[PDB]
Amino acid sequence: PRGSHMLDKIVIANRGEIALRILRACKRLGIKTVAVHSSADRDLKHVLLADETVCIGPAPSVKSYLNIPAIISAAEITGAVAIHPGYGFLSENANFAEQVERSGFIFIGPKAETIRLMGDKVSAIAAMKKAGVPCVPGSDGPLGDDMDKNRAIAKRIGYPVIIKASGGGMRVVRGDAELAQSISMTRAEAKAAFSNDMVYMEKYLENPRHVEIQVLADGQGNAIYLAERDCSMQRRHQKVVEEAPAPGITPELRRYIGERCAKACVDIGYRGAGTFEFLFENGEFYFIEMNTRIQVEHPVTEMITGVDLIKEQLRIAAGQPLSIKQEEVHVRGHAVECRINAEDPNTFLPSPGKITRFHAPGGFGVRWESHIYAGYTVPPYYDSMIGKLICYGENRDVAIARMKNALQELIIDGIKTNVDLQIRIMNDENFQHGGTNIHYLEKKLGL
Repeated sequence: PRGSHMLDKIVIANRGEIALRILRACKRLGIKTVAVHSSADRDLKHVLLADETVCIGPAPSVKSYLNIPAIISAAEITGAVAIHPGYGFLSENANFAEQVERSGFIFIGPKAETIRLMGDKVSAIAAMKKAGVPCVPGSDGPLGDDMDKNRAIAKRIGYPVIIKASGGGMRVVRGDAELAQSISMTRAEAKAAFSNDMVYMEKYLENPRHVEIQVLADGQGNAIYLAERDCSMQRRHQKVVEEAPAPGITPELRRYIGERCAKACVDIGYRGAGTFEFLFENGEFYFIEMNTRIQVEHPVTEMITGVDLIKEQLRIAAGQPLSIKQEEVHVRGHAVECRINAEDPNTFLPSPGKITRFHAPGGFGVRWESHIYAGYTVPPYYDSMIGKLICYGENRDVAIARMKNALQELIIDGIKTNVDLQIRIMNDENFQHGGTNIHYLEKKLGL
């Protein structure tokens, strides 16, 4: 008897900690699960737990996890009625979403168009300006040689400003007195750089913070924002720590930025979960991008607000308008997340191999999200992330206090881990204070 709850069976088109995370949501709602794997992830936790499994190609992701037709066929042969992309991989690949629906399957996620829309870095900027989402003030197109208006623009943006090459990989100006020469000095550097003279300008965010807002939208006119997170602790581009709610955000400001994202979702016709990423400097938000999918650090939200986001995606993809409304969403306590990498906390590059001994942390407020275990062999291919350690507190202090101690309990031998590092971040006098910038980590370390 098919559908004693619509989406009977689901392909989890992903791997690692997210796959397992999703599986756990399905199993607990009585959805049969169908895990798609490769022969590197033959012995993954989520795979050993699934109701069915299917091998879809060799180790490399391009041949396995990026294999659109290999996934759809798996859906096809198991009587699956829906596919969960997770994050990264095809989650924001519009072509993939299309072929799944085209192939008669529900894609737990947004429409193929909205993925393109928010994937085109200009389309998204456009659509956000219209929706009224605050963005980086800019010249809105290249700079003339009319030094009257290049001054007119800078003044309208508020110094400092940054001159930027269009085919480049850039100069800060702290006032009128140095604008003409600088525009010029940037031209020179650009002329040589990629053969292009052309440059533009936009406001300079000197010490900004990465703040991001999690939304849900049913496609049917309803969208709620679920607080926000602070993700400023970053190594190269990689997010290292993620707290929520973001310290020193007055509810007046939270309510402000959230409501805007909500509207934007409605205006853009959003469907599913997704994240709005901003810079935040001097009490102002500047939109960087929206990740069209579920977010990695989604759990910190979970902890504070209660709500099951994975559980809520399923509910929308079934075609039900959001069970929740903002007036019900509530921030309670604090939550901090530390990413765990099969890495070396010095020469920062993956450290695959067998985990000879593993012990996970426990107790009140500690949550561990991981597909690893004693005996597990982290492969060389896929991403370096092996777990997420999320600690919950009644406040930021008690949370930070828990994590510091969860991290010691944690045991992973046989590979190097970023734990020694996570311990010295949680043990940072300033991180304790709160409010540190998107540069603070690289300054504490090398780079």
